[PDB]
Amino acid sequence: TSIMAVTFKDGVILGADSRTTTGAYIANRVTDKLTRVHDKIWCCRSGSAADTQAIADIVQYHLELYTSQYGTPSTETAASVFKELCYENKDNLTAGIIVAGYDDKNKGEVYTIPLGGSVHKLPYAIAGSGSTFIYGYCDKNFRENMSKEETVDFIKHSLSQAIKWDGSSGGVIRMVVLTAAGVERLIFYPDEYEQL
Amino acid sequence: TSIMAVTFKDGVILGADSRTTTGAYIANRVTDKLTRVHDKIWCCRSGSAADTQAIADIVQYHLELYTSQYGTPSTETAASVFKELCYENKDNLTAGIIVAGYDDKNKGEVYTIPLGGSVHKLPYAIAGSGSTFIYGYCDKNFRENMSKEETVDFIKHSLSQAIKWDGSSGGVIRMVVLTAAGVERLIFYPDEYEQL
Amino acid sequence: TTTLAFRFQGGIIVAVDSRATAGNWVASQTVKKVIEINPFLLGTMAGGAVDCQFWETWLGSQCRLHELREKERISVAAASKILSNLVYQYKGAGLSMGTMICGYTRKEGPTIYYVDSDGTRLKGDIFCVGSGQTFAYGVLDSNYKWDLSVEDALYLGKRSILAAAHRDAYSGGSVNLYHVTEDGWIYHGNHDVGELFWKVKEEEGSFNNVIG
Amino acid sequence: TTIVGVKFNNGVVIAADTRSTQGPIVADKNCAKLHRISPKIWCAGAGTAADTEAVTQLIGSNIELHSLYTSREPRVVSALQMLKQHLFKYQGHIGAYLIVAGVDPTGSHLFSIHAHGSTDVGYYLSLGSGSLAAMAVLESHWKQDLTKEEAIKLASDAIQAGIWNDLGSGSNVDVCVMEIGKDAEYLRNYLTPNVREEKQKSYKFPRGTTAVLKESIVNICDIQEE
Amino acid sequence: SDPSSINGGIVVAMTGKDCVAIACDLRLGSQSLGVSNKFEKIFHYGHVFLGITGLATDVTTLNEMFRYKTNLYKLKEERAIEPETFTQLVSSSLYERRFGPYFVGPVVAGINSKSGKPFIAGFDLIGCIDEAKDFIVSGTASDQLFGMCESLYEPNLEPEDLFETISQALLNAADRDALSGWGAVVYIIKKDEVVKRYLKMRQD
Amino acid sequence: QFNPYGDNGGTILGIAGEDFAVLAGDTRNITDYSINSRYEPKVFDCGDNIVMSANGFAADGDALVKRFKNSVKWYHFDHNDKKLSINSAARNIQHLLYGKRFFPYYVHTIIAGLDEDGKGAVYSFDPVGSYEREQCRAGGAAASLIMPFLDNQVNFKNQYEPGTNGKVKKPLKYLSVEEVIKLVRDSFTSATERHIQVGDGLEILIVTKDGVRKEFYELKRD
Amino acid sequence: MDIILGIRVQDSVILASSKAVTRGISVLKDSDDKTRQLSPHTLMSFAGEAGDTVQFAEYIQANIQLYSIREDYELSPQAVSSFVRQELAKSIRSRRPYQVNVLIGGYDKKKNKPELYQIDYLGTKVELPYGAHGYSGFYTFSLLDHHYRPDMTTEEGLDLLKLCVQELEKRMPMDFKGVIVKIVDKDGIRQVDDF
Amino acid sequence: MDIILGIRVQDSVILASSKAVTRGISVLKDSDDKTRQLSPHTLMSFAGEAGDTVQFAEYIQANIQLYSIREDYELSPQAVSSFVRQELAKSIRSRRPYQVNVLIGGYDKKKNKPELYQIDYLGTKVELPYGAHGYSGFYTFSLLDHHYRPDMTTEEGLDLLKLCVQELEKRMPMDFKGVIVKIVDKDGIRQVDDF
Amino acid sequence: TQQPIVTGTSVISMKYDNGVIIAADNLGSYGSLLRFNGVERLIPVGDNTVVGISGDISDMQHIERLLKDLVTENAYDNPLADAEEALEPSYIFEYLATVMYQRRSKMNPLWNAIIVAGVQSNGDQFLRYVNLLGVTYSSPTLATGFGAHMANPLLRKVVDRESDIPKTTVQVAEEAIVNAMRVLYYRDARSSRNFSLAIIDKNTGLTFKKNLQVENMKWDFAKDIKGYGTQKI
Ligand SMILES: *[B]([O])([O])[C]([C][C]([C])[C])[N]C(=O)[C]([C]C1=[C][C]=[C][C]=[C]1)[N]C(=O)C1=[C]N=[C][C]=N1
Ligand SMILES: *[B]([O])([O])[C]([C][C]([C])[C])[N]C(=O)[C]([C]C1=[C][C]=[C][C]=[C]1)[N]C(=O)C1=[C]N=[C][C]=N1
Ligand SMILES: *[B]([O])([O])[C]([C][C]([C])[C])[N]C(=O)[C]([C]C1=[C][C]=[C][C]=[C]1)[N]C(=O)C1=[C]N=[C][C]=N1
Ligand SMILES: *[B]([O])([O])[C]([C][C]([C])[C])[N]C(=O)[C]([C]C1=[C][C]=[C][C]=[C]1)[N]C(=O)C1=[C]N=[C][C]=N1
Ligand SMILES: [Cl-]
Ligand SMILES: [Cl-]
Ligand SMILES: [Mg+2]
Ligand SMILES: [Mg+2]
Ligand SMILES: [Mg+2]
Ligand SMILES: [Mg+2]
Ligand SMILES: [Mg+2]
Ligand SMILES: [Mg+2]
Repeated sequence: TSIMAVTFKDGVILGADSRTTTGAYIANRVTDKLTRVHDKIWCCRSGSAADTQAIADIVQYHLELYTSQYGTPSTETAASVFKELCYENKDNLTAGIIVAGYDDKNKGEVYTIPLGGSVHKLPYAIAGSGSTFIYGYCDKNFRENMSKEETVDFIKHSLSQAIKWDGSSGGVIRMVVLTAAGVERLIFYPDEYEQL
Repeated sequence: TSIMAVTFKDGVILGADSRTTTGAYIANRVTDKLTRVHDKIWCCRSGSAADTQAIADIVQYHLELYTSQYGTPSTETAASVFKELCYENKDNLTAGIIVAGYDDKNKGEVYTIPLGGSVHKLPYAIAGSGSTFIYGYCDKNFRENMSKEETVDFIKHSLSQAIKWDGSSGGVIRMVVLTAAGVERLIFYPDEYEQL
Repeated sequence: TTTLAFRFQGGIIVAVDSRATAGNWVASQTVKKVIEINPFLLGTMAGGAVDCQFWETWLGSQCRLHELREKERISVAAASKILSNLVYQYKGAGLSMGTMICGYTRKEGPTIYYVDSDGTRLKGDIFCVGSGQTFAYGVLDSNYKWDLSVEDALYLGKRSILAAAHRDAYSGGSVNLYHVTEDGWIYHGNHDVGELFWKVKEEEGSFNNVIG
Repeated sequence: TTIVGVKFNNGVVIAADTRSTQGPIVADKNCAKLHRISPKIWCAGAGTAADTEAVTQLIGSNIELHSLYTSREPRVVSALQMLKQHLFKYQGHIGAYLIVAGVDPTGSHLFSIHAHGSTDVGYYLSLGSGSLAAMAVLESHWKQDLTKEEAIKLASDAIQAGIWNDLGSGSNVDVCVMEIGKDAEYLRNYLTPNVREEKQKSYKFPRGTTAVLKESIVNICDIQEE
Repeated sequence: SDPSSINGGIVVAMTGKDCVAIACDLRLGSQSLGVSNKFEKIFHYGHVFLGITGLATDVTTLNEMFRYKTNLYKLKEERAIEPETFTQLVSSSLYERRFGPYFVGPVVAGINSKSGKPFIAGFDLIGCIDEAKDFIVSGTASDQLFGMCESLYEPNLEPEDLFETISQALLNAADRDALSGWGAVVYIIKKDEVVKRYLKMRQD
Repeated sequence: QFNPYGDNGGTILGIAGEDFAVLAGDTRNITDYSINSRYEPKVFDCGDNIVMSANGFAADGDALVKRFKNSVKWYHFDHNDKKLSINSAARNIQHLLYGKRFFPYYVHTIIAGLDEDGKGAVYSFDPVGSYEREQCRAGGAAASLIMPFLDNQVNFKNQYEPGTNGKVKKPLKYLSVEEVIKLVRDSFTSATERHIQVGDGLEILIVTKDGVRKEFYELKRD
Repeated sequence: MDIILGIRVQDSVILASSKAVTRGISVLKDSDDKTRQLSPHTLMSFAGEAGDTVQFAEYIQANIQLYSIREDYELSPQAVSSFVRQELAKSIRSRRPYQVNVLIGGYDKKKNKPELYQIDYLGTKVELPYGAHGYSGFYTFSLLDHHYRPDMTTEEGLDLLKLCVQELEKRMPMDFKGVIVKIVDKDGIRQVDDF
Repeated sequence: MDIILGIRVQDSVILASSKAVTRGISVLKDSDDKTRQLSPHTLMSFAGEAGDTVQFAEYIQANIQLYSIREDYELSPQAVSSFVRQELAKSIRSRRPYQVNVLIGGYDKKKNKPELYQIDYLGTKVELPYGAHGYSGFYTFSLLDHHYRPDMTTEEGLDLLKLCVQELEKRMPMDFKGVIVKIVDKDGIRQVDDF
Repeated sequence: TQQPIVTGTSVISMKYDNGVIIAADNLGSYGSLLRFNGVERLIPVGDNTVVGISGDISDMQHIERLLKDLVTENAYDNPLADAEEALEPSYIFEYLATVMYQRRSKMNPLWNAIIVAGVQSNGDQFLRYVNLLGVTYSSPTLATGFGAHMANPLLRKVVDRESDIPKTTVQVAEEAIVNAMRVLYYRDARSSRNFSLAIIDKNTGLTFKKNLQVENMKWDFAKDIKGYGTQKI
C-alpha cells in the first residue's frame, strides 16, 4: 500500500494506490483507500482492509453523531476518535491510518496514526508498505505552501515511485482534494504515471 | 548500512556510510566499508562484517594470483570470483556486496551481488538496509554519463537521505573515485551532508 | 522430606525430619513439619512448605469452629475430609501437598488419613510420605508389630527417619517425635541427626558401612 | 570485562580490569587479561577466558615460529590476520573478543577482533561488558596527538569507568605500553583502588576445634632403597 | 540433567606459611540417592595434588589420564612434575576437548620442590586457569565455599591453624548443600611431609 | 513476551540477640550488569518496633512493605491502638504473601524485632508465605555465601572444645550487639568481594526496647 | 530390565536379579537370568535398555574369556571392573551409548576376599559392601544400612537378602516375578535354586 | 486406579476390583475398596485419576440416596446408569472433566434380572454380559469370550473370574495386590471375603 | 502484553546544588527507521516538575494526557492550586509509579521508562525513576536505556555521591549533560542530533530549552582510517 496526505496553500490533498493483495494475488486492483468520515475530513487506509473499514465506519458514525449535537468537528477531533479506537484496541488491530481534513479556521491539516495508536500532526505524511521507498524522495521534494498543481505533481511522482518498487502497491493513483472550494476526486492511470 | 556504486563519464565512484552496529549500539562510527580487491577494482560491503571481510580477503588473494599469471583482471572477472564464493556458500553467508572497477577498455562498470549469490551488471547500484529509503530518489535523479562533480553530488545527496532515515547507517560518507587518472579517496562529514 | 505415622497398641507414632531445600541448596534444617492442630490432632507436612503450612493451620481454624458449633470434638475422618475437599477445589492449580492427619477419638480410636494435593484421601495403619519415604518404609515394614511398647514404637519411628535422613539428600536436619493417645498428643523431643547417627551406630551396631 | 586500547604520539597503550565472573560470582579478583603474543605485540581479551588464553597462545606460538623462519620481528597485521582467520573458521564458537596492539618495523598499530572474525581499525577502542562505560570516557576526553602520559591516563580512566559502573568489571587496572624504538613495559596492577578493608574480627580457630576420625602420613616419595 | 550436579561434591584448597591444604567431601550420589561415602576426590602424582569435582565418571577418567601422563613425564624428564607445570598440563588436556568437555572442576595444590613456594590453582571445565594466592573452591557448594573462605581466611597461617580454617570452611559449606557431605578428608601439605585427616561430620 | 518479574539484586541479613535484633541490608540496586543506585534503602522501620525488608524484585518488595505498613496502620484503627506483636506481624505477612500464591511477590522477606517477653526475634519468609522464627537468617543474592558463615560463627556449628577432640561441643554463649555488628560487617565485606550485585553501602537497623537505631557503613563500589 | 541387587559378606558375594522381562503391556518371560559369568570367580549382573544389556554383557564376557586363554590366568575382580568401567566411559561419548548398568561380584583368589563393584552406564565405578541399580536401592539401602554387618555368613547374607526382596515385593508397583540368586566365593559361582 | 472387572451371570452381577493404591514409586495401600453402594441392589466400581474417582463416586452415591429418600423407592440399574452417563457426558465438556471410568452392576427387582453397565469418562454407556476398564479387558475378554455361557451360576461366575485374575497376575506388569469381589443379586450386595 | 512500536530512546538527568537537569532527544523511531524527527519527550507539569519519558510513544502520549488531567483535577475546589496545594514532583511521581505497577500487575504494561525531575516546596531536589515493571529507584544521576550505560558513567564523575551535589554548579552540570548527549549521538543507533533540555532550579524556576543540537563533534580523524587491517590505500 502506498498512501500519503499533503497540506498546501489552499488546503490538503490525500493520495493512494488501488491495490489490495492476498499474498501475491491481487484481490482488487481498483480499490478505493481514500475514505470519507465527514464532508471535508477524509482518511487514507493501510494495513488490514477489514480493520481499517471497521474503524472508518465507526469514526464516521461518531462524527455524524458529533455533528448532530455540536456542529462540524475539527480534523483534530476526528484524529482523536481514530486514535482512541487504534490505541485502546492495539492488540487486536492492524491499521495504519492517515487523517486529513479542511477547516476554514485551521485550513489543511494532516494527522498520521501508525500501528501503536500514537498521533502525529505533520505538514505531510506517508504510510503503507510502499512508503519506505519514497522517504528520500518526499523529504527532498516537499515544500510548504505549494500550489494545487505542484502538490498533485508531488503526490503523483511520489506514489509513482512507491508503486514502481513495492509489489503490494499498484493500479491507479487515486487522489482527493480538500479546499474551501469543495471536494474534488482525481484519478491517474498507469500509462500516465509510469512514464514519469 | 548505506552503500552505492555509480558509473559516470570518466569511470565509476563507490560510496558508503561508516556505521557498524551491534543491535542499537554503534560498535564503530568510522568504519571503512569501501575495500580494495585490486588497484582499480574495489567493492562496497554490507551485511555481516566478518563474512564480507573474509570474502574480500579471499577475492584479493585470487585476483593477486590471477595478476601474477594472466595480468590485470577485468571487473567482470572480479565479480565472478565474488559470486562463486557468495553462491556456493549461500547457506552460511550473510553478505551483500557491490563490485565496482575501472578498465581502460570497458571503462566504469558496476556489479551488484545480493544475498542469493546472483550477479547483476548495472549502470548504478544501491544496497544495505538504508538503500530502501532512496530507491525513489536515486531512480528519479540518476542520469548516465554524468560528470565527476555531478556523480559526487548524486552519491552525497543519496547517502545523506539513507543515513537520515536508517538507524543502521551513519557517521561519515566515504567515497572512492575510479578513473584513468587513478584512485582518489573522498570523505564528507555530518556538518556538510546533513544540511543538504 | 521424610514423614511417617503408624497405628499400634499404644496409639499412633508420628515422626518427621526437619530439612527444607531449594534445589541443591539447604534452606533450613530446623523446620517444624508437624502441625499441632489441637490437643488431639496432628498434621504432617511434605511437598510445598507454604501450601502445607497455610492450609493445615487453616484446618485448625475449621476444626475449632466445628467443636464450637457442635459442642463436640471433630472426628479424624471429618477433619481429614475438610482438607481433602479443600485441596480438591484447587486441583490443577498447582498446590503441592502430602500430609497425614493423625488423631484419636472415642468413636474411631487411633486413626491416620493420608491426604494429598491430587485429592487422594486414604485411611490406613502405616504411611510414609516425602522424597525419603521409601527408605523409611524399609525399616518400618521389617520391624512393625501391633504389640509394640510406646518406648519401642517411638524408637522405630525415630530410626526410620534416621535411615531416610542418611540416604535421602533432601531429608535430614533433625527428628521430631510425637506420640498420640486418647488424652492427646505428647511431644518427644527434637533429635539432631548429627548426634543421633553416631549414637545409633555405636549402640545398635548398625551402619557398619560408615567409618566412625 | 573492560578492555581498552589508545594510540599516542610514538606508540600504543592497552589496558584492562582484573575481574573474572561465573554468573554473578567473582571467580578471580586479580585476573590477568593482558596477553603477550610476542615481545612487542600484546592483546587484551574479553569473553570466554579459556578461549582468549588459548587463541592467544596458539597465534603467539605460530608468530614466534614465523619470526624465526623469516628472521624478522613479528608484525601486528600478521597476528591480526592469523587470529581473525582462526576465529572466523570456528564461526564465533571460540568466544574471544580481542584488542590487538603493538609496535613493529612498520610502526605502531591498534586493532580490535571479534569472535566471528571481523576486525576494526582505530585510534581508540574498547571491548567487553564495560566497553560502553569506557567508550563514554574515551569519546569525551580523547584527542589527536596524545602524549604517552596522557594516553596512559586516558586508558586507565576508561577502565575505571568500567570498574565502577559495570558489574562485569572490577578490582584493578592492568596496563601495557608499547612505544616505538623501546621495550614494551607491562604494568601489572598499575592501579589498585579496591583493596579490602581490615576485617572487624579474626576468625582463627583454637587448635583442636575440628573433630577428627583418623590420621595418617601420605607417602609422596618414591620407592626407597635397601 | 546438568552433568556437573548429578553426583555432587566439593573441593577446596588454601595456602598457608610454607604449606598448602586441600580438602574434599566423600559423597557420591545419583541425584537424591546417596550411593557412596568413600568416594575421595583428591589424588596425587608425586608431590603434586589434584582435587576434582563434577561428573564422577570424568573425575575417575581424568585421574587415570593424569596418572598416565605424569608417569610418562617422569620417565622422560627423570624428575617429578611440579605444580606450576602440572597446572599447564591440566589446562592443555582440558582445552583439547573444547567442544566435548569433561564436566569437572579440577583444583591443583602443592609446593614447588626447588623454590619451596606454596602453590594452588583452579580451573573451569574447559581449561581456564585461576591461580589465586589465597584459596580455590570447586563443586556444587562453591558459592558456600566462597563465602566461608572469604570470611574465615587470613594469610600466612601455620599448618595446624590452616587445618582448622579449611576444615571449618568445607564442613559448614557442605552442610548447606544437599549433594555434598557424607564425610570429608583434609590434606595438610608441607615441603617433605603430608598429613591426611578424615573429619567427623553429620551424615545426612 | 512480557516478563512481569525482574531481579534487583541486593542482600539482607537478620540476627536475633538476647534482648535485641538487627536487620541489615546493602544499599546497592541493580539490573543485569548496571547499577541503578548506590544508595537505595531496603530495610524499613514499619512502626511498633518492627523492621522489615523484602529482598529480590524491588517493585514487589516495595509493594509488600507498603501493604504491611498499611496493615499496621489499620491494626491500630481496628483494635484500639494495640501494639502489633512480632509473631502477629509474621502471621499477617504470611497471608499477604499467600494472597498472591498464584502470582507471587518475587521477594525474600525478613522481619526483626522483639517478642512479647522482650527477647530478640527474627522471622524469615519465602516468596509464597511459608515462615519460621529463626535466630539467624541471610536472604537474597549472596545468602548462599553468608548463611554457612553464620552457622559457624553464630551457632558454633562443627566447632568443639580443644583437648576433647569432637566429644564436647563449643557452648552456645550469647552475643552482644557489638559482637553481632562485627559479624554483620564481615559478612557483607566478604559477600561484596565475591558477589557482583553486593556493594556500595551497608545499612543496619538495630531494634531494642528503647527503639529503632540506624548505622551506615561504606562498602566497595566496584 | 528392573531390579538387580548385590551384597558382599565375609567370604562371598551374593547377586540377586529379577526374572521378569516385560515389554510394555505384557510380561513375556518370568525366568530370565540377567547375569553372565565373566570368569570362574567373577559374575556380572546387568540392567538397562533392551538389547543393549545382553549385547554389552556378552561382549564383556568374550573379552575376559579371551584374556583368560591368552595369559592362562584369571584377572582380579578389580581388574575386570576397571576394564568394564573404561568400556562404559568410552561408550557414553559414542554415537549411540550402551544404556547398561552393572554389578560385578567377584572373589579375589590372591587376596582371599569377596569384592562387589557397582558401575552405571556413565562409567561411574564404586566398590561397596552392598549395592543396587535403579529404584531398588531406594527401598533396600535403608534395610542394609541397619542389618548389614561385615562379618556375616553367606546364610545370614541370604536372609538379609530375603528381607530386601520381601520389602520390594510389598512396596514396588511392578511385579518383577521374584529373583535368581547367585553366590560367588572361593569355590566359584553357584545358583541358589530355591528362593 | 488400575483393574476393575464385571460379569453378569444368570441371577447376579459380580464386580472384581483391585486393592492396590500406588503413587508413582510406592504401593501405599493393599486393601483399597474401589466401589460404592449407590442403592441396596446397585453397586458401582470405579477407576481413573486420583481424587476424581472417589469424589465422583461419592457424589453419585449421595444423589441416588437423595432420590431414594425423596420417592421412597429404588431406581432401576438402567435409570441409575443413565443418570451416571449424563453426569459424565456433562463432565467431559467442563473446565476440568472427571477422569473416571465406572462399572455399574445392579439387580433389577422389577424384571428379576441382573444388569451390568460399562461407562467411560466420556459418557460412553454400554450394557454388557461382561466388561472391564483400562488394560484389564485386553487380557480378560478373550477368556470371557471363550468360557462365558450366559446361564452360569454365581459359583461358575466366580471360577471364571478366578481364571481372569490368574491371567492378569501372570501377564500384567503391575502388582495390583489381588481383588475385592462383590456379588449383586436379588438379596442385595455382599462381599466374597476369601478370594 | 504488547510490543512497543514507535519508541523514544535515552532520557538522562542529574542533580546539582540548587536543582535538577533533565534531557532527551526529539526522535520517535519505528524500529530501525528514524520515523519522526519532532517528538517532545520532556513534559512539564506546573513550574516545578518535568517528566522525561522513553519507550513506547503511544503510551507516552497516554501518560501525557493523564498528567494534563492531573493538573485539571488538582485545581478543582482548590483555592491554593497555584500555591500551598500545588502539585509536587513527589505527588506526580508516586501517581505514575502506582499506575505503572498496577498496569504490569494486570499483564498490560505501559511500555516506558520514566524519570520525574523537579524541585519540592522546601527547595529539595527530586529525582526518581520508574519503568514498565513498576521498579523505582533514586540516585544523584539517573538515565534510561542507553543513557544508563553511557551517560551515568560520565555524570557520576561529576556527582559520585550525595556530598558532591552542593559542590556542583548549574554550569558544570549542564555541560556534563550536553556532553553526555553528544556521546549518545556518537554511539546510540536510535538517537538524533536534536534534543530538548530542562532545568528546574529552586531560585530561577523552570527553564525549558528546545531545539538544541549536538555540536563540537570530532570526526576529522576518520579520514586517516583505511580498510580493516592490512589495506593501505
Ligand atoms: B495495503 O497493501 O496496506 C492494503 C491497504 C488496504 C486498506 C486495502 N492492505 C492489503 O492489501 C492487505 C494485506 C496487507 C498488505 C500489506 C500490508 C498489510 C496488509 N489485504 C487485506 O487486508 C485483504 C486482502 N485480501 C482480502 C481482504 N483483505
Ligand atoms: B551494515 O549495517 O550492513 C553493516 C556493514 C558492515 C560491512 C560493517 N553491517 C553491520 O553493521 C553488521 C550488522 C548488520 C546490520 C545491518 C544489516 C546486517 C547486519 N554488524 C556486524 O557485522 C558487526 C557488528 N558488531 C561487531 C562485529 N560485526
Ligand atoms: B520436603 O523435602 O518435602 C520439604 C517439606 C516442607 C514442608 C519443608 N519440602 C521442601 O524442602 C521443598 C522442596 C521440595 C524438596 C523435595 C520434594 C518436594 C519439595 N522446599 C520448599 O517448599 C521450600 C520452601 N521455602 C524455602 C525453600 N524451599
Ligand atoms: B570479561 O567479563 O569478559 C571476562 C574476561 C575473561 C577473559 C577473564 N570474562 C569472564 O570472566 C567469563 C564470563 C563468562 C561466563 C560464562 C560464559 C562465558 C564467559 N568467565 C569465564 O570464562 C570463566 C568462568 N568461570 C571460570 C573461569 N572462566
Ligand atoms: Cl478496502
Ligand atoms: Cl567492516
Ligand atoms: Mg557466519
Ligand atoms: Mg542515522
Ligand atoms: Mg540426606
Ligand atoms: Mg549436605
Ligand atoms: Mg561487589
Ligand atoms: Mg553408580
